[PDB]
Amino acid sequence: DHATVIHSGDYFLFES
Amino acid sequence: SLSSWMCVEDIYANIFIIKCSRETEKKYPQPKGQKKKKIVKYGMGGLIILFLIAIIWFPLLFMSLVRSVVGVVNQPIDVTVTLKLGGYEPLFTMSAQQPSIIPFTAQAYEELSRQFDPQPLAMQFISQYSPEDIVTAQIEGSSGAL
Amino acid sequence: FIIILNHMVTASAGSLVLPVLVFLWAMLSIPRPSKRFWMTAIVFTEIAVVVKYLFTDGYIKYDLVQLMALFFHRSQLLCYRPLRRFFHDILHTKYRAATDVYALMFLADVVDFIIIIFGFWPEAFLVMLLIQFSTMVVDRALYLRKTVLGKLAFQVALVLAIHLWMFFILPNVVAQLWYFVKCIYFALSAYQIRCGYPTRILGNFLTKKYNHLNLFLFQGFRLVPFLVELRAVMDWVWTDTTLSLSSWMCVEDIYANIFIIKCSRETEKKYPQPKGQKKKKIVKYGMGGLII
Amino acid sequence: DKVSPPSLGFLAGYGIMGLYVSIVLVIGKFVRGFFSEISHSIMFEELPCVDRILKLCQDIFLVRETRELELEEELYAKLIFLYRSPETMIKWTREKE
Amino acid sequence: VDRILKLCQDIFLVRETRELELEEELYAKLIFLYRSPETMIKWTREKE
Amino acid sequence: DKVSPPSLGFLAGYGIMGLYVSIVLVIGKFVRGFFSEISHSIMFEELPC
Ligand SMILES: CCCCCCCC/C=C\CCCCCCCC(=O)O[C@@H](COC(=O)CCCCCCCCCCCCCCCCC)COP(=O)(O)OCCN
Ligand SMILES: CCCCCCCC/C=C\CCCCCCCC(=O)O[C@@H](COC(=O)CCCCCCCCCCCCCCCCC)COP(=O)(O)OCCN
Repeated sequence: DHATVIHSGDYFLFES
Repeated sequence: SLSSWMCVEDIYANIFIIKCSRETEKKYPQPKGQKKKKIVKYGMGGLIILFLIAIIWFPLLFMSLVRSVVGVVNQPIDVTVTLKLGGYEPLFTMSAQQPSIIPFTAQAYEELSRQFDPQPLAMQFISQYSPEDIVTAQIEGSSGAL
Repeated sequence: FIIILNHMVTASAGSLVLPVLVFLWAMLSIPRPSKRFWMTAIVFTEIAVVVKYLFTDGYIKYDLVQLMALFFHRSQLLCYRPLRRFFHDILHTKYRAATDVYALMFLADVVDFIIIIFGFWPEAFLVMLLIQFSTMVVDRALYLRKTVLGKLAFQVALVLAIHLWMFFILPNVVAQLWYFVKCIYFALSAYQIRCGYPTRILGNFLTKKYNHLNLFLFQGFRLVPFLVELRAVMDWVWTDTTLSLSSWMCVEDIYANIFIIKCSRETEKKYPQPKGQKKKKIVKYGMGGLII
Repeated sequence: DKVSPPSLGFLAGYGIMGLYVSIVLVIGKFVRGFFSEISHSIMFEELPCVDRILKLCQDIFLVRETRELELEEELYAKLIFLYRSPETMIKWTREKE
Repeated sequence: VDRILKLCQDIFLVRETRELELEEELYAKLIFLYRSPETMIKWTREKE
Repeated sequence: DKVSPPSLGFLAGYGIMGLYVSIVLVIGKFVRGFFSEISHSIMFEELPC
């Protein structure tokens, strides 16, 4: 679903 | 207090609006990676663009529309003419009123055009006036007073 | 240049044929304008000379220059169903080194806008202003959607329309310019229909180099009322995206502000300032002075 | 000469031209408002699940009804310390799936 | 502000080549940087 | 017929009616300012010590 991809970021992407 | 009352009321208003939008997007989901449909885009965008043109050009247009008006032929009601020698009582006085005041016929205007056709400055002046704007006051040559 | 200059001076209906054909047969021919274009131009200019001779003082001076310029070309170019086919070539050729001349096609349109407005010396001006605005919108659409067939059609329409409206209906230094600057637009447009659109068309224009000129032009473009907003909505409608408008406009704001910070970070690496050094009095008295 | 009596002649003069320009400027800055700093309120407007905050806001209201005003103060303290710590709002407003 | 400029320019590349699934996933990173004040002090630090 | 010479006749016309409405709108948005986004600056205005 589009709105469950837009609203699913976490702190692991902004890692290394 | 009042500062704090009004900060609780603002948090609630905005949490409501988010809640409403979260609901609509659960009842009507949209697939992953699906382009927004062209109709939605052209509708919303279209209106916005139009508003901007109508906040720039339209005001000017309306003001210029007001400027499209006319003028009124104010022919004289009375043409009062006096011939006075020095300090003395006028020798001649006449008041050419409505009937004596005759507006130019199209023929009298063509006659004027012909008479002044050799003078380009006279034709440039005559061409600024309509046959209704040019009046012949037929002033009677006998003094209307003793 | 001379074919178009004749129509600016004479302003007739005979000298309209050649400028139209320049913009729609010569400039849109892929390999090179053919023999037939040049021979048509020579024959037509000779005819007009004879016709005007057989009928004021000034009549055949600019046409002498024209005819002699067209015969000069010939000398250099000698020392070194059909409609469908013509169109087919333009649409599908193989000699298309691609280029992007939107930036400039647009600058010409801006300059025109200004002429119409500044020299307004009224329904005429009003209608023309709307026309120019509406052409600019359509132009953006065909750029973002990358259509060469659409640009061909827009050119054909506009060339004919302007050459008729401004030379029959409407009727002047102002209108003489408007025409020159619109002629430059029609030339640059034809280059794009002949060369083809590239692959990477999206992006901005001033955000490619991070200097000082760029910063000041970016910030200036933001100040013109309405430009920033209309760009954003227009690009949304025509580019294919999965996001809405609220989200489109939040990505565009993050980018504008990250650019401005990047420009300032660069300037302070090229021109560093020592630790603990007071700001010079001149800078202070200048900025502060103005504000006060 | 023809005389002239306009009806809407209040829109006349170069002062009216200057007025128009000024109007555009003002409206321009108003529109900018919506398109400018919309990135500064992403922390308070892009919340994933706003349900646990709706319960706190509705419990402040229940307490006001039954007049137990000591708990109105203690529940105001929770709402004010969620909006004063950007990272405890990313814990309270997460999609509990 | 360099690592954020790369995310903003990668959203644009994806829009060009029409791989719209990655436009959504890269919008999620940009929105969760601006929703956590402390992950912006990690992403925007001078890497010397 | 009676003639009429007003002293404060600048406040006349339907343009004056439209002007009034516009004033209300502007003041309305100004007042909204104080009651709208006051939750966005709680981090910088509710400091304990
Ligand atoms: C028997 C006495 C019992 C206690 C009396 C004093 C306690 C309350 C003090 C305020 C009431 C008496 C002053 C009347 C003026 C009201 C404004 C004011 O407080 O006076 C000050 C605000 O400063 C203060 O807050 C000092 C505290 C005095 C008022 C305290 C009330 C609640 C405190 C927290 C809220 C701050 C101010 C909010 C009040 C108005 C909100 C719209 C004037 O900024 P203002 O608003 O004019 O700026 C708008 C300019 N465009
Ligand atoms: C075939 C149907 C397919 C789905 C149709 C519905 C999906 C989209 C719904 C919006 C489009 C239809 C309503 C037209 C009115 C547009 C505004 C609106 O949405 O309507 C509401 C906004 O509330 C909503 O967002 C509810 C969703 C409806 C619109 C959703 C579009 C995107 C959603 C996220 C953005 C929020 C609103 C942004 C839209 C405009 C932004 C400048 C009115 O606040 P406004 O702006 O007037 O406040 C300005 C006052 N100065």
